[PDB]
Amino acid sequence: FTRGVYYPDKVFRSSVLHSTQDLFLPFFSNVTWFHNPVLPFNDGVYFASTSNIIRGWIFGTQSLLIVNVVIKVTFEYVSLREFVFKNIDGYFKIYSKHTPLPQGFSALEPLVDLPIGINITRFQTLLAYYVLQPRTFLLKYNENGTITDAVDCALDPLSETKCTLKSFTVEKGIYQTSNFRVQPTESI
Amino acid sequence: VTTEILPVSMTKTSVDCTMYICGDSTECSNLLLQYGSFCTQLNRALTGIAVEQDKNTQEVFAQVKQIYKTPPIKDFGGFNFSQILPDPSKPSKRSFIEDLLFNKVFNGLTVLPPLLTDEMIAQYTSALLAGTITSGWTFGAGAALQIPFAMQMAYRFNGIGVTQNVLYENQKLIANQFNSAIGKIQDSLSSTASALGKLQDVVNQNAQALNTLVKQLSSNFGAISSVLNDILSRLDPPEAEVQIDRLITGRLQSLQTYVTQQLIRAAEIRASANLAATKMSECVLGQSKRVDFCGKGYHLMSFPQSAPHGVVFLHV
Amino acid sequence: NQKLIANQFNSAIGKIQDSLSSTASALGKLQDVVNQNAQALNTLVKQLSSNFGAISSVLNDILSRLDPPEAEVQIDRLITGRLQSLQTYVTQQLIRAAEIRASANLAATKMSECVLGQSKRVDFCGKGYHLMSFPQSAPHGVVFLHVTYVPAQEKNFTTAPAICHDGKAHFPREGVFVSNGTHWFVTQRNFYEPQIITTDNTFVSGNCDVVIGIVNNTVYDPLQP
Amino acid sequence: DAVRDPQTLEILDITPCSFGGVSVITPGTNTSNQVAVLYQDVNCTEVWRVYSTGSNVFQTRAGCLIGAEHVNNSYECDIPIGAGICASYQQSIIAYTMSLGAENSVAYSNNSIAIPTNFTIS
Ligand SMILES: *[C@@H]1O[C@H](CO)[C@@H](O[C@@H]2O[C@H](CO)[C@@H](O)[C@H](O)[C@H]2NC(C)=O)[C@H](O)[C@H]1NC(C)=O
Ligand SMILES: *[C@@H]1O[C@H](CO)[C@@H](O[C@@H]2O[C@H](CO)[C@@H](O)[C@H](O)[C@H]2NC(C)=O)[C@H](O)[C@H]1NC(C)=O
Ligand SMILES: *[C@@H]1O[C@H](CO)[C@@H](O[C@@H]2O[C@H](CO)[C@@H](O)[C@H](O)[C@H]2NC(C)=O)[C@H](O)[C@H]1NC(C)=O
Ligand SMILES: *[C@@H]1O[C@H](CO)[C@@H](O[C@@H]2O[C@H](CO)[C@@H](O)[C@H](O)[C@H]2NC(C)=O)[C@H](O)[C@H]1NC(C)=O
Ligand SMILES: *[C@@H]1O[C@H](CO)[C@@H](O[C@@H]2O[C@H](CO)[C@@H](O)[C@H](O)[C@H]2NC(C)=O)[C@H](O)[C@H]1NC(C)=O
Ligand SMILES: *[C@@H]1O[C@H](CO)[C@@H](O)[C@H](O)[C@H]1NC(C)=O
Ligand SMILES: *[C@@H]1O[C@H](CO)[C@@H](O)[C@H](O)[C@H]1NC(C)=O
Ligand SMILES: *[C@@H]1O[C@H](CO)[C@@H](O)[C@H](O)[C@H]1NC(C)=O
Ligand SMILES: *[C@@H]1O[C@H](CO)[C@@H](O)[C@H](O)[C@H]1NC(C)=O
Repeated sequence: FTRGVYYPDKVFRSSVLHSTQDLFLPFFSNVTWFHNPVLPFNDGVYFASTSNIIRGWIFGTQSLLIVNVVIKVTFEYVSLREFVFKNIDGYFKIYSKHTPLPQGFSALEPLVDLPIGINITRFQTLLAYYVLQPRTFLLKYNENGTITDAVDCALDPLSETKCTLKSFTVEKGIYQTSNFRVQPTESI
Repeated sequence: VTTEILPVSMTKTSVDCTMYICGDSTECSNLLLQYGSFCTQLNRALTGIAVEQDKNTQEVFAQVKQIYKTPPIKDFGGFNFSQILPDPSKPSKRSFIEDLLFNKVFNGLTVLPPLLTDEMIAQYTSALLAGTITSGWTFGAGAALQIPFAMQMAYRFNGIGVTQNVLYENQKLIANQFNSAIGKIQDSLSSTASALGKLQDVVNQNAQALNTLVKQLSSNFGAISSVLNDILSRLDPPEAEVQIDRLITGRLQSLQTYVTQQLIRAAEIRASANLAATKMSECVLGQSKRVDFCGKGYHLMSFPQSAPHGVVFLHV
Repeated sequence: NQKLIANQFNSAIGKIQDSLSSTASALGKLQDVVNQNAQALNTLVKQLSSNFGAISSVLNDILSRLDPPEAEVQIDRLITGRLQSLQTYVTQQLIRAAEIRASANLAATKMSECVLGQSKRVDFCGKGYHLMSFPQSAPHGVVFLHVTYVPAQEKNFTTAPAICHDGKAHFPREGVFVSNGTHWFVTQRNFYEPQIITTDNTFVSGNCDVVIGIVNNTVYDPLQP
Repeated sequence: DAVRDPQTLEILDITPCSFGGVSVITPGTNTSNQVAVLYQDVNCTEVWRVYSTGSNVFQTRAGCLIGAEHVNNSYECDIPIGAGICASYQQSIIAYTMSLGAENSVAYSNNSIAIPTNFTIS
């Protein structure tokens, strides 16, 4: 419904409406529930959980091993819970938040970065749990500086109108939003 | 009886910024975003013109609340309004003089349609004649009150300083003078004399502007070729950069010159469409005392007729 | 009818008070100017974060990363790309100022003619027959309160353009000849008040065989004794 | 826009692709969350799934309107579309031909007048 919103940048802002062109989870999409094989790692994976069942994660096509507190691949780094895995630019990013799917709105604060640059195509967990797309959002911030609402700009045309005006209330009227053009099918 | 031609509105357009500069070039879409927002300005200006044209037509014509109708017994004390009042045997609601007037006068280009169609404009101007004839000037300040026509015309003479015993003793002479002067309007408009000169220069200056905006799509501006795609299939991508950057910086200035000179031209239509809104209120809906504003002489009454993007008065 | 006119004027001012103390926002013409100026300034502000083909949108890192042999090539693109945005802003402000001056000349004309005297121009100082007006101020604007005069409660009659008495026509001084069916009266053209047709409110011209639609009656004479 | 076949020499024609524009008619978000979408002149055969197909497909001179119901009413205009078509929210969104005003007629005759009797200060 509305889950999986994080902080794409380490820059503080306050009381603004900043749009972000980054990889996110779309809204109202179908996630696979599992009441456990090696699932494919497309470009980034959402993950939640329920006491003391879920231990870790096996990654890799050098295969990456996280337990919970690390195994290499060549480097070791020993340091309702939601997680976001991303393989960006030869780094590795994990985001996190835990609260007491529910239907609220809670942001996800960053946890760790890893400068490794490894090869991953599919992933597996180490023993309920729940299992990203190029999008564009419209993040609303507050006084202290936390995200309180966001709008996916490609779900329905009302959201596209709200993303064009950069506002969350649209008064009565008619609005131009986009353009369309059919594509060439084959070569001749 | 004289004639006076004014312009009211002009052609609504809107030009897409992206496809004009580089249609179907996914790396030029990355080259244009290095220029920030020069395309959301140009669409916001050309939208502000297009709504503004649909406000000019509203305040010239839509000034009565009701829609009055002429009675089926057209017996007006000696006069004959059959040239200007509509007759339903035609395929439109349009009258006889207005049919003489409707004959005398893509790379991103789209033309929006008007809001009030020509069969809605032609119903406003049939309400303004039907109230002026049957109710005097009483329908400008409230609700219409009927009055005989030769008693209406008797104290439109009493405004310009001629006592009302002149018209009742000369009623049939004026009716023959009034009916004769209408016919010479219908001759001198349907002849080879081209009187719609002011409305024609609105339309011609909107075609010289678009014959030039398209003509600039064949100038190389210092590049190797004018065709966008043939530069792409003849160069390396790190050396196709500085050839498209002469076309994008070139073709922005041809949009930027077009939009500005449309904004200055659109401002002298409001100066003309606010004058026609005044002559609709003061010449038609009442008798005027301003010298040589409604006609040339002492003023009696007026009758509006429509035209393509304009209005035509008949100052008696 | 002084008391009735007084209570109608007081009730009208009260209804204007209510229609403005409510949250009906009728100051759209005063709001659009502020919105257009603020939006033009915000666009001019956000033009500084564009690079226009260079390596960075900030001048300082270009100056600190390059040397005056090949830093000037980077600086020139930014200079041209910022001059064009300034020139566009200034040209569109010069276009908006003419619209504001046209509205100010119309407001000066209304202040001279509606407030400092009574107008005869139709639908200039309000839709109706005009009496007076009252200026009020506003942020960057002016508000008028036009006091018009609208007739109401009409009623049919039967009319005639003259009176033949003894082979002479008889036209009114100012008024129409009306009738309730039996008698004939002269009355003013905007408020029904009949009177007795004498030689104090008519005049005479010619003989009564030329007028088309004349009606017999009898003209009273005010010199009775 | 016309070019000979180089191999078999039949004369064939060229005309470009669709290229319209999108519009999103909407009431206030503090009233509803239902929109009606208008495309710019593409004749309704060349088209997000409820706002792409289904019923409520209507052909205007302004374009192809999908998501509002054509009625036989005539009302004061609320949201302009073009060519005398206006849309409003009265519960769903309807589209119609706009009306100019109330029909009226005046009892004209060669011997009658209508003097007023009372007034109003506005
Ligand atoms: C008003 O003028 C029109 C045209 O000038 C008159 O219509 C003509 O009437 C004669 C009858 O004597 C016919 O022979 C013509 O064919 C008519 N012409 C047209 C174009 O209709 C009309 O009769 C005049 N009005 C009155 C009341 O006489
Ligand atoms: C038309 O108006 C006249 C003027 O008032 C009416 O004449 C008077 O009518 C009243 C009754 O309403 C009588 O008491 C008066 O004596 C009448 N005046 C005279 C001089 O006789 C007249 O009645 C009205 N017409 C109609 C049909 O009622
Ligand atoms: C209007 O009044 C005149 C003056 O009385 C009328 O003219 C006379 O009418 C009588 C009645 O028939 C005749 O006997 C006289 O011969 C008329 N006089 C003249 C000089 O012709 C006139 O008829 C009246 N009009 C109407 C319509 O009643
Ligand atoms: C004045 O008289 C006229 C004619 O008798 C009245 O007009 C008619 O009014 C009725 C009632 O509304 C309508 O049904 C008719 O259609 C009208 N006639 C025409 C030709 O349109 C008029 O109402 C009278 N004035 C007053 C104030 O009653
Ligand atoms: C003109 O209209 C006014 C209403 O605007 C009438 O005033 C009313 O008069 C009656 C009779 O005394 C009172 O009962 C009402 O309370 C009055 N209305 C108001 C709002 O106070 C006035 O009578 C009308 N003129 C005529 C001649 O009838
Ligand atoms: C910011 O935090 C403080 C303390 O946690 C809280 O009292 C305040 O309400 C917060 N501000 C907002 C806008 O929520
Ligand atoms: C008014 O017109 C009718 C026919 O329309 C006619 O019979 C009548 O005589 C005319 N009345 C006058 C006073 O001319
Ligand atoms: C386009 O619209 C016309 C009606 O104006 C219709 O006859 C025609 O079939 C439409 N085109 C297609 C491909 O359906
Ligand atoms: C409008 O009128 C037509 C008459 O041809 C009818 O077929 C149609 O059903 C009417 N529309 C509605 C919504 O009833």
